[PDB]
Amino acid sequence: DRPLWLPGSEAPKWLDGSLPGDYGFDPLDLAAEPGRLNWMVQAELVHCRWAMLGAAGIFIPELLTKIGILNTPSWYKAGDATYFADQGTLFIVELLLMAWAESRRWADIARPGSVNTDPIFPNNKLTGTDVGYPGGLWFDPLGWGSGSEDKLKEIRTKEVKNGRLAMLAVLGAFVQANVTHVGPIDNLFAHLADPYHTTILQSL
Amino acid sequence: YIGSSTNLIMVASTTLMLFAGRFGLAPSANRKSTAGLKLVDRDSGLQTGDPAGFTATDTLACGALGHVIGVGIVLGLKATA
Amino acid sequence: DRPLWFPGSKAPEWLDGSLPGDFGFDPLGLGSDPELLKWFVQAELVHCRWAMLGAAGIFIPEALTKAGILNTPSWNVAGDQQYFADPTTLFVIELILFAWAEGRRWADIVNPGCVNVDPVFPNNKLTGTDVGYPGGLWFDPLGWGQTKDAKKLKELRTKEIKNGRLAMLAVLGAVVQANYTHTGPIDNLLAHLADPGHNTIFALS
Amino acid sequence: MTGIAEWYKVYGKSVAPDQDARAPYYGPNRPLWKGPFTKPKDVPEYLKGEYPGDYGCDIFKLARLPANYARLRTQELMNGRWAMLGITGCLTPELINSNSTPGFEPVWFNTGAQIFSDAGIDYLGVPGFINAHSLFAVIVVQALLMGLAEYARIKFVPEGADPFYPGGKTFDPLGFSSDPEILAELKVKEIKNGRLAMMAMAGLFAQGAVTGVSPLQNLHDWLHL
Amino acid sequence: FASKQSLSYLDGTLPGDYGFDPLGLMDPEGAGGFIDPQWLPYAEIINGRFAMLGAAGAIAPEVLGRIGLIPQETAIPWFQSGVIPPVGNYSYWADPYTLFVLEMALMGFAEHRRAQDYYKPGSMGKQYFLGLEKFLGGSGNPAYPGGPIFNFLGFGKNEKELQELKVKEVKNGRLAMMAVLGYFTQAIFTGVGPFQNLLDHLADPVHNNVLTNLKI
Ligand SMILES: CC(/C=C/C=C(C)/C=C/[C@@]12O[C@]1(C)C[C@@H](O)CC2(C)C)=C\C=C\C=C(C)\C=C\C=C(C)\C=C\[C@@]12O[C@]1(C)C[C@@H](O)CC2(C)C
Ligand SMILES: CC(/C=C/C=C(C)/C=C/[C@@]12O[C@]1(C)C[C@@H](O)CC2(C)C)=C\C=C\C=C(C)\C=C\C=C(C)\C=C\[C@@]12O[C@]1(C)C[C@@H](O)CC2(C)C
Ligand SMILES: CC1=C[C@H](O)CC(C)(C)[C@H]1/C=C/C(C)=C/C=C/C(C)=C/C=C/C=C(C)/C=C/C=C(C)/C=C/C1=C(C)C[C@H](O)CC1(C)C
Ligand SMILES: CC1=C(/C=C/C(C)=C/C=C/C(C)=C/C=C/C=C(C)/C=C/C=C(C)/C=C/C2=C(C)CCCC2(C)C)C(C)(C)CCC1
Repeated sequence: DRPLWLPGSEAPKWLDGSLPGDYGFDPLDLAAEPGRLNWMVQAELVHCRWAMLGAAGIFIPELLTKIGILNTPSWYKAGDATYFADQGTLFIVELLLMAWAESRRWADIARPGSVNTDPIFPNNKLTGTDVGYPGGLWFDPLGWGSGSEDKLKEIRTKEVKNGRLAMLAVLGAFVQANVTHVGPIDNLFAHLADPYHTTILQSL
Repeated sequence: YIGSSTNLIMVASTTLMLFAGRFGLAPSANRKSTAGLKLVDRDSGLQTGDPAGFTATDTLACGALGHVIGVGIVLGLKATA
Repeated sequence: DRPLWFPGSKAPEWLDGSLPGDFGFDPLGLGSDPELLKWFVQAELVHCRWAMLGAAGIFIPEALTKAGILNTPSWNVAGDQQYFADPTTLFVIELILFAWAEGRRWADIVNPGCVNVDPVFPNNKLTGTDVGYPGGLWFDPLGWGQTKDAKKLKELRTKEIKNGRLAMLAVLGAVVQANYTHTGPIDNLLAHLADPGHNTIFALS
Repeated sequence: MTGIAEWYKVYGKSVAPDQDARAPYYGPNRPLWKGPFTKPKDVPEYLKGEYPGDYGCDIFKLARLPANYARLRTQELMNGRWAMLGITGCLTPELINSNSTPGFEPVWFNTGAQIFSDAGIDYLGVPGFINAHSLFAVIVVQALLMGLAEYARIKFVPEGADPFYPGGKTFDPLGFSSDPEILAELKVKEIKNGRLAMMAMAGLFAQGAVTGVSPLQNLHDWLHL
Repeated sequence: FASKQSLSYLDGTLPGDYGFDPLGLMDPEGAGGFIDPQWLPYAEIINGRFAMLGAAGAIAPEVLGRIGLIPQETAIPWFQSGVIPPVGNYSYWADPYTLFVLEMALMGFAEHRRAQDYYKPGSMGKQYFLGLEKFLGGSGNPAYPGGPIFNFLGFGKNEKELQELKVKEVKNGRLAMMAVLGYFTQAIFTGVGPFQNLLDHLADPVHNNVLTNLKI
């Protein structure tokens, strides 16, 4: 009684549908391995969350600049721009901080509920009871979302499909920067100016 | 050079020698010739995939004899003609 | 019994007459497999419907152009005319729009009734039961096609498929005759009405 | 069991004398249409072997009924035999003489228009050979001779022999069909060489459509030598 | 299971055994000297491992130079590094003969120790080496010593995976032996590096083969 991504299409046996967003869409038969499904769901969560973060960080500056509130440079040349700190130094700081963060995440994934305790101050005790959703004061301050059964399903579906939308949108933005030398919203303006003569087939 | 007369003579000599080897028109490892040139059967402990009994030893021997005959014919024809 | 295409000859065993317009014409035995008949009837329905559309579009505008009330250009050069939009853009737009229809058609022919529900508003549906006949408000505006058929539906189906086959022959005739003669179908019609014997296949070559 | 027999058995048999000519081509041991990645599902449960040259390749739901399978086997055999004849006859005149001798026209897809020329069709470019100049006569002779041949095929069956493997004295003068085992092996060989010829004919059609001729595109191009 | 007759002594227990022995070199009837059946598999494995090292190291510098990792002063072909001074020479921190003496010293230690372990299986772990004699006691088969140094990661813990690894080692070793022979012959005929030969066969396959290079 669960809608499928394709009407009248039989869902894969392993794709039960209990997990949020499971619409029986696995054409490549990739997730049939017993040990791969958890890795797939965690990877999709991380991918969608970082993709939507990057989607905000890309779309908001260009939109604000074209409105007029801000006067920030574009994303596809920001790396080659004047900064107080050297680019390599910043990158090393980034990789170190992310090494700590993901190391914690990887330890959580491999060993369930093993790194919920803060070493320096053992009086924190993260509250998350599911892998990939640690919650806690640092990551879930207000406490929204956590409720009864079938309440988490709809909001997690919202999260995963919003992340999918943002991820495909950011792929589109990168493809734009590869094909046109201007921001995607300016391409929206161009598509609005002459819609029947401005599309993908026009200047492929 | 591929279509040249020398190439044709060499390939023809080698092919004819191999043909006379695989089919019982010439001596080989599994087919001994007697004093009367009769080609009696001989059993050798050599295993081959060819159902007729043609082995790699026979392939090498027939190819060598074919190259020899072809070289002789080519040089003789060049000297005469 | 039924009027066969060839009098006095046994009809193919796989054609019982239940399907509309069964003339028992299978000289090459291309319908020996029962599961192939369903696909073949669906394909012939789709070509015959599109062929009736094409015959109307190639004959009525040209006939009214001959009458003078319309200025429709010759259909052979219609695709080379200038239009406000890119023809390839038009192709991709119609492709995208028709992809949903093709998906619906594939889903229903593989599994009848699985796409009979309106997604946005589930209340809206279609009343069809036979495979390839949806009825409903969208596809049957006049409510024609859902009737107790003792002799009602079958005659309509038979004349529908007969007109479809005639239009199929007509459109391939038009394409062929335009290829052979660099003139519109109405020119050939006038030539055959003026002197049928003089103007013919051998007349041009 | 003529002299050609036991000679094919010693030399022309494709398997060693100890092993029968059945197992490599019939039964559950067939190579199958995906090689070592075939998997049990991709072989239809009705394509169990027991017929020449089957690799369990029915991606569409054809056959599945014995009558369709037997028929399709018969058209496959006929198209294959005609394709063998066609490919060898398309490649022989170009091999013997690639020059454009006026009455010759070696190119396989251009010999049709040679009849309408003044020189006509001169077999081997010999002025006195046939020298035909009328297409209608060729049409009539084709119709009569092939109608007689096919009428004899589908009506003059000896009622005791196979419709497509008549054998007998007239169609097997050398008596290759003495042994059923070598007969099945020869049927496998015939099917495979016929399929190869059929693909050769299809590729010949395509490459004639795109590129010029057969010798060129094999000696002119792709084999720069 | 392939190649030639099953010689009735190549039953199949050896890794990489396919009964290929046309000359009957491994027949155990008269098996003295270096033609002992217990020496030939070991020798095959040893020229094979050295050939794997040699092929990888003779093709690596030129590929790295083409990509750009290493300075182009060191991207010279394998025969232009000092093996054959008449062909080409490179200047290192020592002249090649001092390098040869040092190499012979180190390889003499290693190889005479390995030989003593082959001939006296339990030895090399008894007398006092400089603390490392504990890890240098080869377990069982001389060709597969193992231990906390020669197998310091722990592969092949079970027997079947070890069999697969042994078979893989034998095939890569035989392939590398043939590759090194090809390196030698192609160096003699073409006068350029094997990677350049590969690029030449790729650019114009029909006009850049052994038949064209008959004239040097
Ligand atoms: C006739 C036809 C097919 C005929 C098939 C036959 C006889 C099959 C017969 C048999 O199989 C049976 C039944 C049963 C078997 O046992 C035996 C045989 C004997 C084998 C298809 C028609 C098909 C006809 C169709 C689909 C018509 C399409 C119309 C189009 C494309 C219009 C195009 C244009 O709009 C554009 C694009 C733009 C501008 O150019 C303007 C126009 C020209 C208006
Ligand atoms: C060890 C070896 C190669 C070692 C290479 C090294 C160290 C290379 C080192 C360097 O390159 C570097 C890295 C960098 C350079 O700057 C310097 C040098 C120093 C140059 C090859 C062995 C190569 C060994 C080979 C090729 C052996 C071939 C044996 C065959 C074919 C045997 C066949 C049969 O024996 C059977 C199997 C069964 C019998 O019954 C019948 C027959 C037919 C006799
Ligand atoms: C298997 C399967 C299975 C699953 O189901 C999937 C699928 C895919 C479906 C399938 C497949 C199939 C296929 C591939 C097929 C193919 C076919 C062909 C190719 C044919 C030909 C065919 C071919 C043919 C007959 C041919 C013929 C020919 C001829 C006669 C010729 C003649 C001639 C000559 C000599 C010469 C001159 O000058 C010219 C002419 C006159 C012309
Ligand atoms: C596998 C196969 C097959 C086959 C194939 C082939 C192709 C074969 C061939 C083979 C061959 C083809 C071989 C050859 C060989 C050759 C040789 C072996 C030669 C040698 C030479 C020599 C020895 C010489 C010497 C000399 C002289 C004497 C003179 C002077 C100079 C010199 C000194 C150099 C078969 C059919 C069965 C099947 C299918 C696949």
